Amino acid sequence: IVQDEILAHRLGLIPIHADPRLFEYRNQGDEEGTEIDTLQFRLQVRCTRN
Amino acid sequence: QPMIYICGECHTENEIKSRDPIRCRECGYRIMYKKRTKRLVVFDAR
Amino acid sequence: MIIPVRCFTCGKIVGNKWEAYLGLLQAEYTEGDALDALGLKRYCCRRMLLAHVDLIEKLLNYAPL
Amino acid sequence: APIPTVEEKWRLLPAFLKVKGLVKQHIDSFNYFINVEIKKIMKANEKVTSDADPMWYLKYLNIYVGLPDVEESFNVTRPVSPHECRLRDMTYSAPITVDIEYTRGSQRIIRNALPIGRMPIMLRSSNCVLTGKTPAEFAKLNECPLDPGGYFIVKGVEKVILIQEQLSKNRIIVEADRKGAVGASVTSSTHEKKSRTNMAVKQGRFYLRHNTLSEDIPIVIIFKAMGVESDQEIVQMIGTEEHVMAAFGPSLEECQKAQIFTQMQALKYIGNKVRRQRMWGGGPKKTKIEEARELLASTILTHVPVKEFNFRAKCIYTAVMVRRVILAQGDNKVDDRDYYGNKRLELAGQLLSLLFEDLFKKFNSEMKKIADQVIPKQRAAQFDVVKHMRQDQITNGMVNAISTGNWSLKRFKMDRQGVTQVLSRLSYISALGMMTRISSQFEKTRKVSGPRSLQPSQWGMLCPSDTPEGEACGLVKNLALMTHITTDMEDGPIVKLASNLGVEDVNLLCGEELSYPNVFLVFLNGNILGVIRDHKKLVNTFRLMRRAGYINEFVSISTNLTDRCVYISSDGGRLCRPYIIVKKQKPAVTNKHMEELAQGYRNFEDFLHESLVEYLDVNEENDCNIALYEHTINKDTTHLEIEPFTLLGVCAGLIPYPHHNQSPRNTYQCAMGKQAMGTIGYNQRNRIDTLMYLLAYPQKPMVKTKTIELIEFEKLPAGQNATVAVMSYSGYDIEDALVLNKASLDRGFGRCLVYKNAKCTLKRYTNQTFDKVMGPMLDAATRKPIWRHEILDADGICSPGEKVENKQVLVNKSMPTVTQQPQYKDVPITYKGATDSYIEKVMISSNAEDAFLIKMLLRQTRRPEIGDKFSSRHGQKGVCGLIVPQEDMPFCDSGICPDIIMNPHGFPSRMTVGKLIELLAGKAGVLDGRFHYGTAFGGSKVKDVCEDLVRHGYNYLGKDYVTSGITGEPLEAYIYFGPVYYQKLKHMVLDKMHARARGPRAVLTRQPTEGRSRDGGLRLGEMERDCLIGYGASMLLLERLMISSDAFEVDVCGQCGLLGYSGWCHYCKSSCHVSSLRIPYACKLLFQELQSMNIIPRLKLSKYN
Amino acid sequence: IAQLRPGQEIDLLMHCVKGIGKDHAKFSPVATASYRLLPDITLLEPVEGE
Amino acid sequence: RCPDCGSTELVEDSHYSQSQLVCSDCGCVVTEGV
RNA sequence: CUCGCUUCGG
Ligand SMILES: Nc1ncnc2c1ncn2[C@@H]1O[C@H](COP(=O)(O)OP(=O)(O)OP(=O)(O)O)C[C@H]1O
Ligand SMILES: [Zn+2]
Ligand SMILES: [Zn+2]
Ligand SMILES: [Zn+2]
Repeated sequence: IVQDEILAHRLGLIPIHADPRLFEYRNQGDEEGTEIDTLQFRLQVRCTRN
Repeated sequence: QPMIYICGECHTENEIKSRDPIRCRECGYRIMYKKRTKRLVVFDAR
Repeated sequence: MIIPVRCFTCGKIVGNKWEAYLGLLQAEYTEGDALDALGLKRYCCRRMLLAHVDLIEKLLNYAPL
Repeated sequence: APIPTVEEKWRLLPAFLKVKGLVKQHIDSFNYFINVEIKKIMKANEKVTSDADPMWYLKYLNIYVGLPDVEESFNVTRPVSPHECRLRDMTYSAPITVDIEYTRGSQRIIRNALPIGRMPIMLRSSNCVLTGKTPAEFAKLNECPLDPGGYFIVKGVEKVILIQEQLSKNRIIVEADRKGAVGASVTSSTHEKKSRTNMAVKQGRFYLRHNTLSEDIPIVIIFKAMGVESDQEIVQMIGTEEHVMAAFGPSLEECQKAQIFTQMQALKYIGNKVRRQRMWGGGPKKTKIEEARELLASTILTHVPVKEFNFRAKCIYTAVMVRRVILAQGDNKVDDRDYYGNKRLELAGQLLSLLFEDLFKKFNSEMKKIADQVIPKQRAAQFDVVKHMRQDQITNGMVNAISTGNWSLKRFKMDRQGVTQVLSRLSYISALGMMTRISSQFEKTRKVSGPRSLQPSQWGMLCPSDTPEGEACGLVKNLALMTHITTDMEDGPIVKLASNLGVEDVNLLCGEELSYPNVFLVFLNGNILGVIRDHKKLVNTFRLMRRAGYINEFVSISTNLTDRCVYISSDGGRLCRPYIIVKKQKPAVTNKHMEELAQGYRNFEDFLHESLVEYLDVNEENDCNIALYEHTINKDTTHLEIEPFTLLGVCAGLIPYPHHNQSPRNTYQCAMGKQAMGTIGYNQRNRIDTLMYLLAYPQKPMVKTKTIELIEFEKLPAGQNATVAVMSYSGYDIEDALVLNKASLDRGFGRCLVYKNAKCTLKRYTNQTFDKVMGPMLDAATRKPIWRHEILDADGICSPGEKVENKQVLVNKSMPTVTQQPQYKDVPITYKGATDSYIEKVMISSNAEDAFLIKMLLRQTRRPEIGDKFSSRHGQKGVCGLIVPQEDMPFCDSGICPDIIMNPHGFPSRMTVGKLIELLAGKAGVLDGRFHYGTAFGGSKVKDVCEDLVRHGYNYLGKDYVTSGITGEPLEAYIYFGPVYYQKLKHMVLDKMHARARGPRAVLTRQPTEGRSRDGGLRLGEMERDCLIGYGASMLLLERLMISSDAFEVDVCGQCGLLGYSGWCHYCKSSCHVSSLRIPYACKLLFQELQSMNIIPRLKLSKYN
Repeated sequence: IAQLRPGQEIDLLMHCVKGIGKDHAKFSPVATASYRLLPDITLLEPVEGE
Repeated sequence: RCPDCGSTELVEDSHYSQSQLVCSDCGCVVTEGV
């Protein structure tokens, strides 16, 4: 029910325990991202009856 | 080509082809929404 | 619709303190002492939790399912 | 020794709202109309027959409306929820069926259930499916439990029939004319005829004017015509005061100048002064005296009845009217129209009753005409009505009248417009307040004076603050929180009690008794019920009987001592309000009664029956003495106010501490809050509307009025509480502007969602060819859909979840051009939009006409920015002038940085102390975890919140020590910090921003189009041209009005002076004198129009030198 | 993060990149970073009694 | 066909509420205004 | 598209 943009905004506000000093600023563009300057989090929840 | 829809109360996957009167099996309800797309969508946290 | 993750003014994480707050209301606690026990000192987070309406379950009652 | 106070007295208000109040007006009126009134109308028109072929008839037996159903299924009905009617763009109606008996071939044939029409069904009415349902059942039906209901659904749109306000009928009105002459008027209206008859004093003598008379005639002649012939009796009826005879003498002299002395002579005079109604077909012996007598008996003063050509009562009525005119001709006691004791409210029920009566009469007339055309000529195959009873007549009439909103009743000569309006779904408060609106009989069409004013009669009945700010200020009004509209009564027991109470019959005495100082006339709905002495006993007995229950509690009795008239009102539409009865300085309501009410022993009806609370009409409350509070009760007090804050309406109930503000601020807040952004209902996700505004994280207000609790506004909030600090910052908040915090907006403050609708139809035409949607046109180069068709699914309809850009197709619609192979031309539904939008859902339905209805719900997520309008629940509408970073914001010792910085300068001019008190109360409440109340004429006092603040360690006045965010140094002055309930308005800069290139032009005059929706350009009005002229800028004026708008080059013949084409003059058949000339296109259109009007403009050209 | 009902599903991936709170408030590390001057209340004359 | 370069790549592309049939190769505006 | 009607905004 939560809209996609609202869900993304909520996910952005969640703090991440990763140490920022170990990464670098992502370059302008480069939406793919590399190992140095990004992290990936998978969220997969399927609700079903008990 | 299987075109799939979801009725408003059964919420069951119904495959209907072109020029079919809009209905649903195991119901008679006639509001037939379309399923969400499979293409990836990118959103900005801003 | 749903409890905001962050407090609007200060920015303290308030999203994770919602359901537990309800537990304190499911218990005998008043509003003020429950907010004190949750650790909301400045009044902005107290306004965040106190004035929030949980519309998500009422909307989910109208969800397809 | 202060008088004891019943603290729980306010608890009477919710109990009342359990049975009446906000929305129950329309619902009760519609239930009465569909359960009682329709049967009365059918009984009035039960038998229809034709003059040709007697012994043939069609008789109606019983009528039913049934439950709402849909005719989609082939000759089969199916129960339908209102939300389904909303989605399918169909009407939410129920089948009007009737059982009849008629004669086919002189053999009686009866039908027990024969459909004839469809009634659009008001939501939450008796027949509506939503009534008597639980919130879980509401969820199963996809309807919000908090929806007010009371509105019709026609063709998918929600229409509300506004409550009409009009002057009461059959009442004497003494008024001044344009020339200052004090005349009289009465609009005698019965169930059949409305006629306004006037009395004038134009030459010191009284004439009676009516539309059926060629010329106004002296009143004495009319008196002689109506049976009374002696002049002395007429003078006795007028009055025995000396000045009355002095004033009425000239009329007697004028009568005596003519030789009119008998009833026959006056009847002959009137018949001479009679005008034939356009050669009325059929002549009953050169009628004249009979015409005059019929006009006197029927047409003139219709509401006054003549038993059998006995004009005694009508004589008394006109004598009373003459006496009132004479008395008002001295002391200028001219009655005012704006007094709401003379006003009546028509709900949806009465309007629908009139419409159904007209439609049923038309249906019966059509049936009779068909019978006349068919029966006497056809065959031994006997004509029967069932083969001719068209069922679309009533249904189409109802649907068109409700949808378009224009009502044309030829039987009543009533042409009304704007009866129904589209229900506004901007917010819950918007719909709730629109549900209780009242429209005026006069329109903002002109600058009137008086109705627009706030009359004191609106007390307790209508909201004083709630009125639309603009051209319709004062002409659209809102009902108060605790009010009731009366219905019609039987009028029988009132007459019986009045006769038994000593009221002498008027026919038994001469008119001289009317002039006695102690004799009081008693009326009843404009009819003289009689005369009485010692009217105090009669009034007290009538009120006591009404309290006892033998008389209906809505029957009103009032006394006018100046005119010495006791008025008894029993007609419907009058405004009433409950009041606590006070007997000898002690209220009938005690603490024990309120305790029983709280415990559930008794309800409001029990209070009504036990003579504790009684309804007061405006006319009746004119004679009563009402005390606002217990301490105000004195010896001469007859009633007690239940709750003062019920004076305000529904929208004005949102204002915290409204009594601390200036009234224009309250009016602005009512208007603003009608437009507040917020949640609509629990089914706002399944609902698909043309435009919907939602708030991401709505919050209930910290300072809530009891009206908010009563209407359950906190369940559907329409705003957010922001930590407002009142200070001047950066000079970006000069005039009503406010500064927003960038971090707050980044954390979801003010985040809003805009839902728009895009609907398409695929209809099958008369020829067996239909609209079809192609699949996406794949690009052969890349084997992928082209950029325009990027979002389309395999079926040619855009799939939910993707984002749409400008000039992209949502539905790949292609339609035939024939109506031999079909030829399809493309008319795809493109998305016109400045910004990207996301498709949330796509709904596909099929109507009975095989028309495929497709609706896409596009969603946009908008963040507050520069230009977004913000309100503060106190009429302090503002624009976000600057968005500063969080670190630049000032901070307190605790580290709190404000979300909104509002300029202090807005306070002194507007004196909105209520905002300051609300801020203080909200700060105290959030500190101690409470919800303070800003109830009108009450609420939490300043002292208590100050004590709470000092107890919590903050300053007792909200002002806090603050360090500047920029310089890092403390501010010299303490800053006023606190949570304020700010609400975002629908007015956004993104929607309002407009820019115009060359763009399109209009065909008639080649100038840019009008509106933003049509990509129109801005307009240089007449005053802009005047300002440019005043500047003297000739070249810029020429460039703006000629070069940049409608420049054109025409060919003018220098010989004939007319317009040629392509360097050739057809008139002169030559091309030597044709010269090109620059000109505005509108001027060329004007010249051609003038030529068509035979006003030939001939242009004599010359060289520019 | 969100609330679901049976049948509903949330499947997504999140790319996290380094950023400063000036660009967006979601990057701010501190809930509240503030300072106040140390008070020093002084008594001009000796106060005794109630 | 485009009157300038002779191509047949005539695309109907509306640019900010201005209907416009334009060559897709050289950008020559063939027709404009409705 | 034209036209009218309403509701807004100011
Ligand atoms: N019908 C109208 N004609 C011309 N200008 C208008 C009209 N309605 C609004 N405006 C514009 O709005 C401005 C009216 O504001 P003004 O009357 O001075 O303050 P206000 O609306 O009384 O606010 P307060 O109630 O004093 O807070 C001035 C004018 O340019
Ligand atoms: Zn189904
Ligand atoms: Zn906070
Ligand atoms: Zn010529």
